Amino acid sequence: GDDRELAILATAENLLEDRPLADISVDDLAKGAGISRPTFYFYFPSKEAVLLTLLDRVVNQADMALQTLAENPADTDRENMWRTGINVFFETFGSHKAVTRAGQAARATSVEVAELWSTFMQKWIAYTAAVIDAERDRGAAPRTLPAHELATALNLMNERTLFASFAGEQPSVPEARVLDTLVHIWVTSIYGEN
Amino acid sequence: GDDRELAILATAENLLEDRPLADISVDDLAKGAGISRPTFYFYFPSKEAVLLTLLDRVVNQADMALQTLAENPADTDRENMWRTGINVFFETFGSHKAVTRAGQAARATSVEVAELWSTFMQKWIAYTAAVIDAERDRGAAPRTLPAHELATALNLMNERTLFASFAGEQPSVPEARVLDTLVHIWVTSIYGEN
Ligand SMILES: CCCCCCCCCCCCCCCCOC(=O)CCCCCCC
Ligand SMILES: CCCCCCCCCCCCCCCCOC(=O)CCCCCCC
Repeated sequence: GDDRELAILATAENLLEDRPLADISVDDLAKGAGISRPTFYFYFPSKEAVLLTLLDRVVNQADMALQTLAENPADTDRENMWRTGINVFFETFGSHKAVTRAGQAARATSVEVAELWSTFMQKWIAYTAAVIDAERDRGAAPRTLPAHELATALNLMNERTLFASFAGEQPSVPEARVLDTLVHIWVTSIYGEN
Repeated sequence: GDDRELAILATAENLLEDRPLADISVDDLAKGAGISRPTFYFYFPSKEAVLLTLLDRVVNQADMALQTLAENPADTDRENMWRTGINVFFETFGSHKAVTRAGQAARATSVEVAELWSTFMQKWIAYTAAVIDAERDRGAAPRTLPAHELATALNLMNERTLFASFAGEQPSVPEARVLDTLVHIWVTSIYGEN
């Protein structure tokens, strides 16, 4: 039943491009997937469950991509190392704006969404801290702020800043400038002595 | 009618300390202020309007405080200059956690709240950019990223990071460490050459 489940997912991601989940019905998702309404309930308990699955797929895709970089570094300087890591998130979520927006708006009423985001953020923060620590160990970065607290703030900045740019918020950094903006902040705060 | 209006405001801020606005009724606010329910509607059209006023008071208090610092600098180094500026927000909103939380949760359904926050953020971003520019003009800070884009990201980081700390989110920087964390990121990214 992958086809019909994927068809429900694709339909949902497509519609979420024009309106919020609240304005999307199970029938819409059903008609979109070419199945009946009761048959939808065979794959998902609710439309909120569909969005959750969508976010879970986007989140894991970014995580897997980062995992790929971890295993296969890249012959380049330290500035580029961080840029490639940040780019994983700019590109993954930037290629799924509708789901990112819907996912954010869902956090307020979905503990599933909240816990999913929280778990990976902790995961991405722990990795950033490990890289910073490794960087400090080799003598490249000065031992300034506690690595994990620095990593948390930088990660929270990206979460908020990338979202603002993807959503075209007021205020926000233009999407065409956001990667460079974040990379500079990460690089100066990680290697800066003061 | 200041007394009764202020009594409605105080009552609301007090209750918001234990539960969300949704779990607070106009009667609660009414009983809390020692007036009847219909008399409440004499000062505010709704409870959502009360929270808006509360946020507006907290936002302006921070703005006025920053304005005071602008007019009356402080004989100290550049690192301390930024710390005092950031402290205005850490202290003002940190002394009104309930209203800050409620205010954030209200943004999703209140354009009044959204526009209020947006207007001052733009204002605080413009000021940060002016200081950065002044700093660059005098030769203290290197001309790296466009000042306004750097200012936007730093401000968005504070908004997200301070909120996470005040709310005790997972993940978050402990409140007792957040000021230092942010000041370091601001200082290194503003004066850092690379
Ligand atoms: C070697 C280099 C390492 C680089 C690590 C980079 C890690 C940064 C991870 C944080 C950024 C995540 C991108 C988020 C974009 C918009 O996020 C939305 O918020 C998603 C919706 C989820 C709901 C939760 C809302 C608080
Ligand atoms: C000379 C030094 C200048 C320093 C300037 C510092 C400016 C930083 C201003 C941004 C931080 C604001 C603090 C926010 C704390 C939590 O915010 C909540 O979000 C409030 C609720 C409002 C709802 C909107 C949610 C996006």
